[PDB]
Amino acid sequence: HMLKYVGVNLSGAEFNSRKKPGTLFKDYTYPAASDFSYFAGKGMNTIRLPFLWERVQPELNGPLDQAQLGLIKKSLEAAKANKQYLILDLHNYATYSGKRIGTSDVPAGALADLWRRLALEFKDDKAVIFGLMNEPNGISAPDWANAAQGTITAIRKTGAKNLILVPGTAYTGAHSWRSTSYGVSNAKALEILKDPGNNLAFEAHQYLDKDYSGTKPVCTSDSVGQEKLQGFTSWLRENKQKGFLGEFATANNPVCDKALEGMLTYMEKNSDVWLGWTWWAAGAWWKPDYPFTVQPGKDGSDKPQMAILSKYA
Ligand SMILES: OC[C@H]1O[C@@H](O[C@H]2[C@H](O)[C@@H](O)[C@H](O)O[C@@H]2CO)[C@H](O)[C@@H](O)[C@@H]1O
Ligand SMILES: OC[C@H]1O[C@@H](O[C@H]2[C@H](O)[C@@H](O)[C@H](O)O[C@@H]2CO)[C@H](O)[C@@H](O)[C@@H]1O
Repeated sequence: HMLKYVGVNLSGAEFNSRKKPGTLFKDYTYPAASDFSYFAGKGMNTIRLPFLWERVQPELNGPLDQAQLGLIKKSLEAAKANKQYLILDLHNYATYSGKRIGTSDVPAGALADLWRRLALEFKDDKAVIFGLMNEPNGISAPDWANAAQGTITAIRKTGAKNLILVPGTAYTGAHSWRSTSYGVSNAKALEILKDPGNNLAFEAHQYLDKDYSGTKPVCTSDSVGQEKLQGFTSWLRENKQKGFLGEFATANNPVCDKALEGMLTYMEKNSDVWLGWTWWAAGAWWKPDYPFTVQPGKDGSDKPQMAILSKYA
């Protein structure tokens, strides 16, 4: 890999998110240790690990759930054993129990408290990367930027020097990073962020279907991926920042495979600002027909997209 961090999302701990606490192995699962070694064997040195705020912190501003923390720590042991980095992805869409950050129910400070506590747990660990929030939306760019600043500040107050991945609002889409149609863009809002620890990257996501949701197994052209990354890439360069593609995916077809090669090549060519990427997704709980799975088969066989991902790892 020409990029520092390449790998996959191991999805499953965030499943059935309505269920709180939910029951391990019934409503959600953590990854098998064998998942980590499989992806390591393909050249991937980074795992993004979705998990739920509600499961790790059952009451806002309250203590962390020790069982949930233990599961995260067990995944960290597996990552370290396989010489991987682990992104702790608070996979929450700027909500807690269905209520948006910024409402009276969920003040921005509550997210800062969550991250204070996780930072205290993982500060002494070079393998751990802090993924502040999966796909904030339903909150303005300046309000989200304020929430993000509070969270960065809370992490740094603990002494933690770990890399922080900071998203924008609008589902942190790379394509829409500079859009001012509806008001202030992520680009403008996030210009004012300060990290006293100087170890930040901006997390964007990019899907290649008509509305960039990853709802359909279509890539709208064989070049749309790289095209949609350009504005964000320039913004990184303009601001002397780094970026991380926290989710992206393409379906198993010729146009999509061309688009995938194009976007991976594009990030390599622009590795001055792209720190890395994590494909969506692997994990043991996807159905056989899920168009973006790279979880190896029960037969041990590689999924179609893995042959391309492995080339860039
Ligand atoms: O229906 C299967 C499973 O889906 C889970 O949500 C998935 C969703 O299917 C996928 O489109 C999206 O990209 O990822 C999420 C997981 O983060 C859902 O959590 C489960 O309740 C459901 O059984
Ligand atoms: O990008 C993944 C994310 O997409 C969400 O859909 C958004 C889409 O990103 C955005 O470009 C479009 O304008 O609006 C839709 C929402 O209607 C999707 O809802 C998420 O589940 C998904 O993770």
